[PDB]
Amino acid sequence: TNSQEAAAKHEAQRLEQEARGRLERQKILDQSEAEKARKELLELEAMSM
Amino acid sequence: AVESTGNAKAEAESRAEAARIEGEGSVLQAKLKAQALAIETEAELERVK
Repeated sequence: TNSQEAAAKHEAQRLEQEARGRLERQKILDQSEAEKARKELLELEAMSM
Repeated sequence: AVESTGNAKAEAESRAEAARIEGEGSVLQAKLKAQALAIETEAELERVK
């Protein structure tokens, strides 16, 4: 049962790992789209200045 | 890139604008200055003659 404990623990740690990496990848995607919108906004801003 | 090129383009075109207005303005003002010096040196040359 202790082996089951370590197994479930390491398993939850694994899903936590995949969840963190996935959500981080999601941050990167949002940062990308935000970078593009920020770029077009920089077009309007540079033209403004 | 778009930001820095944008601001630099703005300041540079500003200098181009000032250079252009200074240009044509220098042309017209130099022309009126030309007529002024002309009539002045003309009457001066007459009375001095």
